[PDB]
Amino acid sequence: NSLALSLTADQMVSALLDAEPPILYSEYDPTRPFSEASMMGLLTNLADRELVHMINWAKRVPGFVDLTLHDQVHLLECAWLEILMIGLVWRSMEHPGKLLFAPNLLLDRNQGKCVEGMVEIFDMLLATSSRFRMMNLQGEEFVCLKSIILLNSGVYTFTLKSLEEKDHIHRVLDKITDTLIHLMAKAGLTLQQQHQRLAQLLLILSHIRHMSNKGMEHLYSMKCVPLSDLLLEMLDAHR
Amino acid sequence: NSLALSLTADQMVSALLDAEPPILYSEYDPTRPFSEASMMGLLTNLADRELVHMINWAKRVPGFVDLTLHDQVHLLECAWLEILMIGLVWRSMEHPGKLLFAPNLLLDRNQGKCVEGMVEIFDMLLATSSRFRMMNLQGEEFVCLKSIILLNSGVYTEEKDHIHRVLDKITDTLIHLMAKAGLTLQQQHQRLAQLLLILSHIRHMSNKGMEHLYSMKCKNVVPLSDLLLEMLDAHR
Amino acid sequence: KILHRLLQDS
Amino acid sequence: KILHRLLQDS
Ligand SMILES: O=S(=O)(Oc1ccc(I)cc1)[C@@H]1C[C@@H]2O[C@H]1C(c1ccc(O)cc1)=C2c1ccc(O)cc1
Ligand SMILES: O=S(=O)(Oc1ccc(I)cc1)[C@@H]1C[C@@H]2O[C@H]1C(c1ccc(O)cc1)=C2c1ccc(O)cc1
Repeated sequence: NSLALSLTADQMVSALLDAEPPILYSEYDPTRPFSEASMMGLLTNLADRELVHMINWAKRVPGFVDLTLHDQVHLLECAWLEILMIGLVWRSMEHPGKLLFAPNLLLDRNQGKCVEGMVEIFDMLLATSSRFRMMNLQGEEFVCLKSIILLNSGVYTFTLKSLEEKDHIHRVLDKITDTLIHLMAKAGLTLQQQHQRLAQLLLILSHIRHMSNKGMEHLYSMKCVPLSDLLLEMLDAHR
Repeated sequence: NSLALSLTADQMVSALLDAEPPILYSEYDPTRPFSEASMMGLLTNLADRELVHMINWAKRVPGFVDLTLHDQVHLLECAWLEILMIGLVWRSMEHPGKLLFAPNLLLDRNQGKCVEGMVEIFDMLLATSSRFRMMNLQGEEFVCLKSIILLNSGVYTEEKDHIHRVLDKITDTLIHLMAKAGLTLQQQHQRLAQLLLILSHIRHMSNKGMEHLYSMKCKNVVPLSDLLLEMLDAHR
Repeated sequence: KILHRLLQDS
Repeated sequence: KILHRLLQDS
């Protein structure tokens, strides 16, 4: 008997909020002007430390520990960059034109050009952050979206037991759906507005997937700045 | 102002149903394609002929013609393989374990192994097709999903508001079909969330498939058409 | 672009 | 792997 399908929506939001990982700092100081490899080393150094927090945040997501260890590895392997980007996009809502990688690392769109091929990813990230700002995304909606990515991004990429696990993931996903609608009901949106906003939120997950695939492409080509040990294992899962 | 906003729910469905492209046939060589060259040749020839119907299907999508010509080019360039894949996936629903590329061209994952790297995309396509069959996906839902892909897959890469109003209009249309079909309010917003989450996987399959397409194009495995080559170069 | 021409036909 | 151990650590 799982506890994820047993929680209520208010208890669901409370659980996701409590499980939120912190916002890590960068090793950046404006006194040294970075280069292409210097900034790429910082983002690699930051994302590697976030992965450790994300892995422990994943355990506290309702339903994730109710899966096999091999399936937990698969979900994180497929979703890790999506999780990082939507976190970056969430931190950057109140900084138009800027991507707040860290409280001390607020990068401009023009500074993203310091890496060849990074500008397109930055613009998609900036457009995504602008979209959350226009929607006035709520933190209770963010934790729901982020946990949805964890359970949905690798569910169609994996036996009668393997099919029994996918049935549990869809039950948790349908629960998080209710939780989102519950949030939109408290806010006072009409029924038509709840269906529209719910569609708007989940349609953005399609873009976050696009940015992850595009970004993953260049990530396993520049390695050919040296990458981290755990970061290489996350990259080999996407070849 | 666009005509799509003034259209009603049932009028939105019929316009999408009548704009449907036809199911095209493959070339009728009776050989079962088990090589890399013949496989990619049959799929490239088929995909090129479908793209011409897709361009004309997109024009008849409410709100699409109300965009600038450059915006129309951007959306179709981003979503074209997504549109083809969800078409392949819908056609393959009543053939579990098989992919109905054409009425005269049926493939299973065993034939996908004859192109180095094709089998991973096939399995994802099969699983998407099975997931559609388990959800009992409807044709009216399929055309709504396919046009959503067209308008949404390139919106973030004046015109943004118009697309989002049509996207919302299609959302009301999906809920309308679910309400007409007898679903409860909880069942409606749960089924809606399920349908849109699968779109994330269709995007994933398109990107992973685009990788090989502009890599086998660099290897010149099969002479591609100029149109299919311009649709490929749009993805860097 | 060929896609330019095909999006203009009629 | 690293992701394997951290997921089962403690
Ligand atoms: O997708 S990203 O843009 O990755 C690239 C990188 C270079 C190119 I050229 C293209 C894409 C990727 C998004 C962002 O820029 C890159 C990056 C990163 C991630 C891992 C890494 O090892 C290096 C950078 C970032 C990041 C985002 C959110 C975070 O919370 C932390 C970091
Ligand atoms: O992703 S796909 O499988 O394409 C590949 C190709 C090689 C490898 I290695 C891996 C993937 C891509 C999806 C499907 O198989 C490939 C293909 C295709 C499309 C264009 C083309 O020129 C060749 C194939 C398909 C297709 C789908 C729906 C259609 O209505 C028509 C075609």
